[PDB]
Amino acid sequence: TVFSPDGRLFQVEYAREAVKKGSTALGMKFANGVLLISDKKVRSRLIEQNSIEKIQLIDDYVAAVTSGLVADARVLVDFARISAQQEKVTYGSLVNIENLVKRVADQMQQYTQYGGVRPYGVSLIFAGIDQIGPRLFDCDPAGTINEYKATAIGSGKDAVVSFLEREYKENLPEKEAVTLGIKALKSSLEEGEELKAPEIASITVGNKYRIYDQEEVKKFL
Amino acid sequence: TVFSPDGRLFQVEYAREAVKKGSTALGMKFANGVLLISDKKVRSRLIEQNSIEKIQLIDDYVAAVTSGLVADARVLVDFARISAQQEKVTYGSLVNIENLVKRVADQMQQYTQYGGVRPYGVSLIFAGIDQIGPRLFDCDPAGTINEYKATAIGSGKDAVVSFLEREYKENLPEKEAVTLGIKALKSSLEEGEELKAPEIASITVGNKYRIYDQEEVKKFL
Amino acid sequence: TVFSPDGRLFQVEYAREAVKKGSTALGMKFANGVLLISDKKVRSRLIEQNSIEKIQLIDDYVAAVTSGLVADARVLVDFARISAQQEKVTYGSLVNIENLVKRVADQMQQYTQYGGVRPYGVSLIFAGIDQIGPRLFDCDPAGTINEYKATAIGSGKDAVVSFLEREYKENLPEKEAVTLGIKALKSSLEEGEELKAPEIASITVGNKYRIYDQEEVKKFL
Amino acid sequence: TVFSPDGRLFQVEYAREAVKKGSTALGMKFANGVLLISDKKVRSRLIEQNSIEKIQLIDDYVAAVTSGLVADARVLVDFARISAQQEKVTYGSLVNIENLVKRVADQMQQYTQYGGVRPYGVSLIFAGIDQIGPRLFDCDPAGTINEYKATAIGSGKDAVVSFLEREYKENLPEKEAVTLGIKALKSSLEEGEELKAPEIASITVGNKYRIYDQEEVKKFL
Amino acid sequence: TVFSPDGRLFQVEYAREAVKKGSTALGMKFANGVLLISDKKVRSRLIEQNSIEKIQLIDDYVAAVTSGLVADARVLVDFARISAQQEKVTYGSLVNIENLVKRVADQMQQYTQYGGVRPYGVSLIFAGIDQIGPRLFDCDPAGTINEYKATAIGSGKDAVVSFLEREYKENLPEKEAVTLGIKALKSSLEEGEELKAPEIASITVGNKYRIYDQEEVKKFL
Amino acid sequence: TTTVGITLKDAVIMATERRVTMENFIMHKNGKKLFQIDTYTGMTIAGLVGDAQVLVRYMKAELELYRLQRRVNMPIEAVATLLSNMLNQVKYMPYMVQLLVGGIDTAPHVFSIDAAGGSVEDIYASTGSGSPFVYGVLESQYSEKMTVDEGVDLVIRAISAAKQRDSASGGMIDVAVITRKDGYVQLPTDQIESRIRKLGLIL
Amino acid sequence: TTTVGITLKDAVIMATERRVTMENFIMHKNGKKLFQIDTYTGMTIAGLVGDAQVLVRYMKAELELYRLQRRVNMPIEAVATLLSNMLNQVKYMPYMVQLLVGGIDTAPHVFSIDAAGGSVEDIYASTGSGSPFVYGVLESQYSEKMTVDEGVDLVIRAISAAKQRDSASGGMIDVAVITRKDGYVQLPTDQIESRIRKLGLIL
Amino acid sequence: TTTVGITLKDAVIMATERRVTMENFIMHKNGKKLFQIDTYTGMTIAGLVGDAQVLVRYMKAELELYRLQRRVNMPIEAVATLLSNMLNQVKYMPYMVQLLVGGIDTAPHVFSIDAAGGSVEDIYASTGSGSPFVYGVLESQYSEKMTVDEGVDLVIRAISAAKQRDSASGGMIDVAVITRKDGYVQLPTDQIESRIRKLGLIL
Amino acid sequence: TTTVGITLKDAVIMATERRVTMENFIMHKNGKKLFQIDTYTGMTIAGLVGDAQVLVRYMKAELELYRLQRRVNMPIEAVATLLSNMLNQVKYMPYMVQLLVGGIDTAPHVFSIDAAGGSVEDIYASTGSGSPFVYGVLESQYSEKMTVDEGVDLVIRAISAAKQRDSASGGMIDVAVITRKDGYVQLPTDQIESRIRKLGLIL
Repeated sequence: TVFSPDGRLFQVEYAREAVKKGSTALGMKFANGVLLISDKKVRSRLIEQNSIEKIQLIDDYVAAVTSGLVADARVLVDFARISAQQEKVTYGSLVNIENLVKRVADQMQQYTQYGGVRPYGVSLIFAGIDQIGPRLFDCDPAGTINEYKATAIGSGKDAVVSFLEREYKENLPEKEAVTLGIKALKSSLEEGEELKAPEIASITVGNKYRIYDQEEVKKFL
Repeated sequence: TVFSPDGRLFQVEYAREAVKKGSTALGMKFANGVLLISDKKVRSRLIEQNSIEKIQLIDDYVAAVTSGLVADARVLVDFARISAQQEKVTYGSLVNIENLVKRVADQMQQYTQYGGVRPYGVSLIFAGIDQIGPRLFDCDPAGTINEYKATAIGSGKDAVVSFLEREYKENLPEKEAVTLGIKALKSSLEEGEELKAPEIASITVGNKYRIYDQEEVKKFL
Repeated sequence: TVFSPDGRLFQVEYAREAVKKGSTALGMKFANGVLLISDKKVRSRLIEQNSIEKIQLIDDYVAAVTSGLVADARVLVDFARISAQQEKVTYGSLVNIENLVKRVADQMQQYTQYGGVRPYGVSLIFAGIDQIGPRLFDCDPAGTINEYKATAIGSGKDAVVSFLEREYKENLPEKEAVTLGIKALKSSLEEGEELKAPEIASITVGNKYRIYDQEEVKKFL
Repeated sequence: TVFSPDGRLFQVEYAREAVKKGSTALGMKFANGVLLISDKKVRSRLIEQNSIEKIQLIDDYVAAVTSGLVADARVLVDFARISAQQEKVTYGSLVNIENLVKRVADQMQQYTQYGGVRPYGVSLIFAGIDQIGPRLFDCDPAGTINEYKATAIGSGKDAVVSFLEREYKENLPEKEAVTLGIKALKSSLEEGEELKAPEIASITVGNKYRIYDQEEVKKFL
Repeated sequence: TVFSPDGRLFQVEYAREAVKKGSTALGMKFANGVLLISDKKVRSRLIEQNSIEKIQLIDDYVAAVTSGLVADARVLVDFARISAQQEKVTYGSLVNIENLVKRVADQMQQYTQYGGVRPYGVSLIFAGIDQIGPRLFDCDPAGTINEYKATAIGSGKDAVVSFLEREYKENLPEKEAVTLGIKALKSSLEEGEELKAPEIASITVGNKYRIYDQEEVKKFL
Repeated sequence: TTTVGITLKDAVIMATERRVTMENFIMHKNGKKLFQIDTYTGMTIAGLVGDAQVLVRYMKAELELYRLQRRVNMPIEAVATLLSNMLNQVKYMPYMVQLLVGGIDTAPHVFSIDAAGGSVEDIYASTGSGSPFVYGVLESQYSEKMTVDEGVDLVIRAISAAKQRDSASGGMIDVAVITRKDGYVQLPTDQIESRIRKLGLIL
Repeated sequence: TTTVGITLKDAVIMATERRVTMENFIMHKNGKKLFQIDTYTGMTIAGLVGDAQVLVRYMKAELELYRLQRRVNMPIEAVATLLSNMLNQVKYMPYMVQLLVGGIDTAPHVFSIDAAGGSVEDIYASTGSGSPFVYGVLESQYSEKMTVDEGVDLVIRAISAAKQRDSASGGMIDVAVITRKDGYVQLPTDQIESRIRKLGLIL
Repeated sequence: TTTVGITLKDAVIMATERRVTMENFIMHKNGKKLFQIDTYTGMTIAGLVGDAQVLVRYMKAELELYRLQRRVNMPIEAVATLLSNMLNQVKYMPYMVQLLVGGIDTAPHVFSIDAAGGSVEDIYASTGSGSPFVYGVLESQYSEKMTVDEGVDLVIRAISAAKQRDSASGGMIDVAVITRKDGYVQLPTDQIESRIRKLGLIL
Repeated sequence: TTTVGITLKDAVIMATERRVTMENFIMHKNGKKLFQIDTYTGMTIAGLVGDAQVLVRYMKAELELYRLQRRVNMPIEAVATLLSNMLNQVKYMPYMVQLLVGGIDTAPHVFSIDAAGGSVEDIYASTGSGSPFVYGVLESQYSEKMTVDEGVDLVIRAISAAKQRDSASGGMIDVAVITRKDGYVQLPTDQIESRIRKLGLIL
């Protein structure tokens, strides 16, 4: 990986392509917490349904969802997981979630310059509530990280991001927030009509994460 | 190994090719267990028959079958073998098999990005019963892992996978299950009529793995 | 990275390109302190405002602003952070700030010649007051460092630098200094009219860094 | 070494070539033992006859013969030797010969993928009687291993293998077994009439290996 | 170094070329010992005559002569020398000279496959008397080793080897053996008539090596 | 310092007192020696504080991570084993501690772990300075046919006795009962001191 | 603590008692000292628990792996030699333990292993704190012409005796007999205590 | 040397004297044993000067770095835990020291840390050669219903008592009170000695 | 434990008894201390079992490998030397063992080797606990002009003597004679005890 005559890292760019061809997902801050939602697009009847969890927990109070090269993602996730524990064991508490994401961001950034090694072709967003309050960050192959009010990632990023960009309602209470979201998700990837079964989870300040059950999500669907 | 301008790892792609040129095999969950079946296609009379076992045990309660570069397959299997022992000796029991496969998968994923070293030209499927219940997983050269209700791999994957995709019966009792399977296997690779002598083994919750004897398999044949 | 037949490191050059395409920022010495200011150009409503801090503190008495590949900038900043701490813990005090920048500079310089590793694509400027007095230094991907009376970096470098090069007033009292600054910044990047919301911080001999609040900055805006 | 767009390791293929240009040899199980027989094709009078032993002993109950790059074969043989001692010294007994060949095979498989190192251009066969009984295994540069009832290697592989493939007699008593073989060896490479002086050795269950003396072999010749 | 599509190591081949361009020398077993003889072709009067010894001692009972890249030759010899000492110091005596040569050969064979390193462009022959009796081995850049009754090396190999191949007398007594030798050496390289001053040394079972003095060799000359 | 684990029917009760001392110099009157380590499991620390504490944190995290990765809670025997491996693996530079890990998976469990990785399961076990005294009363009045309430009292009496005969033990005794129905629940201070009074015990 | 392996005709019997103590303070009445380590072989632990347990686990996995890779069971003299090497290799920082490994491959075997990797086969051997007392009754009444049933009695008696003269041993004695026919089988607790009763022994 | 930290309502007060001696040879009359370690937290050193000092610099910097990166101040239990890990991690070649760290995050706190990384929080605690003496008057006159002013006096009294019965303690007693309102503030030397006078105390 | 190697005309005879004991506790009656190490050589072990056994294995394998590689048997002086080198190399953490190695190459030999790799050849030598007693009867009746048959008797006597004055020695005495004609041959148990009976010896 080196600089093109225009000041760009072509390998990192190419990595970005891979993430684009990944599933679509988003998350947004709301009332007093934050929620995450991913489009669980399934194929054969022969797949073990739920087992293909896209929203993954890093700790009872923080989860992340990913898009891109499945393999790279998993390993990146597990790294974030052990990394989380580490802070807990040394300081006795994961006070600021931003740091956790920063540490996983740097891992990726390393591969951006250390010669003989291919960049992690994957992007993910972490969301959860820390000492500061509900937090939402996204991260790309480049190791670039930003905090949002709401955002998405994966295939239909541009589309859904726009929807929100337009119809995002600030302190929207949970029930409606999830609604606006699923609607937004719908629109985007929904060139193919059927939204299928979305994967959704949410947490609110004051307690641990909550993953929506098949029926509950089907209620908003 | 690096990214193409379209976000693909050509080397890993080519590696997939090699696995397509391998023998055909499949497995599926049934009544209260899971079974594996591989097409043991033999050539010369001079071969020591059974010695060419395609279905290998990792432990009395878990087996795997592989397809692709035979050398690669072997080393990969043994890695799984000692890895299995590792967990047992530290936790005192292999509680979740899903983890076993994840570890062998990460191994593979590493060669997907660590510069100077060729990718494991092999795919394999693990199955057996763990603390959760009968389990079935598959793993490709990319380090991609998924859990199924049933699946196949190797040469006649597409073919055999479809047959099941259509005629797979949920909680089919063993005897019929092995039938549905042998039929599915047949249809697939059976462009060349003779199914030959298939290799089949199965396990059911509550007890250890059972390998079908020549006569027993010949019975379903 | 090696020499072209005309005595140039093309890779270091290309890296510079990347810093040109970065945001525009500046800093200047004034009355009895120094002030930093960067153009905080934002896009979506969905971004978490302030969270995208461009001016960062290394220590209460020293801050730096950066431009170029975001990720690289970050990693480079933390390095400077710990490195600052190192001097404090060994000597008991960061006597000369010039030294801090020299160390991070050297860190960057190493990549300019140590073979298999991409150069840090970023330029930054450190400002603060040390044992000698108020100080202002800049640093490029090449590891070149210089001390200024005032200077800028990023996109509008050439423009804003010329403005100052012409209208810079030696011992300008803070209020007027920041004005001169914001004017200069304006003119430069302000081909697109709207100055948006700039990010400004200032410190004066004798005390700790002061970051301006939304309203205060909006007052000069 | 990497994958071709068709899923093949060209280097390993090329290596195989080198082995085809090697001397012809074979082996086969019989009555209650196994025998080895290689074509000792000599040139000058100035060669020190017997000293060019093709059939080498790994241990009093296990021998192996090789074909391909001579230097590579030797070093590989010695590896097999010390490796044999290893098992003997830890376990107190080389219980299963299959394992010995497996170890040397993996040695070889490593050079199929670990980047900077040329693969072993040699194939060899191990034969002897272990805890299970008389055993016969072959091994190629790719690290591929298989157990046989009878097989050959080197130049006239295809030829002689076919001869056996047709006229191989299951439990042929030593004397006749050695006959069927020498005949088979003959037919194969004997496009050039003169069989010259074959090198032959045989072991039977219950005792140590026996190498045939010049006269004894000449008797079957 | 890797395999060509026809299974050859071009680098090692090329290496062989460099040895063909070396001086001619030979040796053969005789009555109850073995002798070594090399064509000491000299140029300027300014050379320090004898100082250009081609026949070298490894120990009082084993010498070797070499041909090809001089520098490589020397370093390789010292290796043999310390290697010899090594066996003596651990076992108390160099019982089998065959083993010594195998070691130096293995050293050569390694550079045949271990990536980033140029193979030894030199061949040499070891001769002397060990526990078994008078012995003679030759070793090429590939690490290939064989024992002879008689053989040569260097420029005129093919020539001198044929002469012996025809007129070599089995248990020829020393005086006649050296004669046959010097005769054979002559014919070969003697396209240029003058044999110049040959360097000759011999040893016989029971005692230490004897190097022939200027006059003694001139007598057969 | 005294801690005790007791197994019964469908629950495990664990209690400890809480005086931390430096020889005779009783320095801290309220230390904590009972810790929940996972949804359905607890541990009692006894020995050298430093070691004990850091040991609890590792255990804590290690378990959490396991849960997330395996989608299930680690079995008690498993956690005991881990701890065993960890401790023994450093026997020559040991964590001078004595651990008691109780919990409930398929059934109740309670293990006694020594600084050398020796791990053994019993139906009840005490650890710490006053262990003998409590072993006394337990041996005398424990019965596997007790109700979780009878248990909580038994435990309070036991530790109370120990507190009488052991100057190294002291302070407010506190208990936690863990069941599959409600999980790991630590009783409220007042409820504990209430039973003390009712029983006619002291401190 | 006391264990004993004995060889006879076509079977091998191993049994131990199961009291685990810390000096005089008998802390655990029901430890486990008899472990099956492979389809046709067992092992008895004696010494420091931490070291013993980990060694049993290593042994366990190592054999299982082997079985899978070699497609046949590891011979008794092999397991012993393996163990021997492990122990001796670290004699300067030893696993303070005393192992007795018995089993049956082509014939019955029982080997005594010491903390330095010293391994030796006998027709019977005892291990642990009460070894002498058993070596006595064994030396007194053992006969190779005994039946698998006479044996199981002999062993129970021997262990009982030691239980009488050694405060370090105690608890329910338990035996496992291993034969090629049925493999390794651990006798049901009741049948043992029954024999105890019939034999007029105690505990 | 004697140091003491005390908790009350909504503030934490810490004070120490400042005599550094070498056995009986009192060599430094004015050492410093109270250090502000962060905006809302302080720490009292006691033990071998060298170890103490380096430990204060580490903690100091580690804290400042954390603030900057995390945009929030490190909670008291966190800084305690951190220290704990550090010390225990090197228990076998320890920093011979005894640290007292107090501060106020969501609420006031004060932890006692030992050279093995054992950390414990109390409502007040003393450290040092004179600890007992202060623990006496403290145990006698401390009341959580006191006022920040009453406290400051109490502290001075305590330290003054210890100074009487312990030759290792001495010199000017200095205190710093830290509250959320004003942060960490060290009281003016004069104001301190005045109180001494007013109280009828000495030195 | 006592062993002995003796040289004569065209043969070498090596014999040992076989009692393995733990202080006074003779635990194993039939150990093995004589081992064939190569077609034409044997070795006697004496000292610490663990160290002895692994050393025998190493030697064994090391020899076999050499044979194959050199197409000839390793000379006795050579084997002694190798062994010398191995032992001395680790003299500061030694294999507590006393080895005696005999064999016949060009002629008969017998070397005595100590834990520090000191190697020396003699015409006969004894090793182990009972060394002195045998060295007595040997010094008394050994004659180089003896027959291989006379030797075996001498040896048997010699040991039987040491068996009388040394509690550490005992059990069936067994002998092996190695000659260039028949190689290393270990005399049949019966034949040995027979000569015992004939000689009027005992045990």
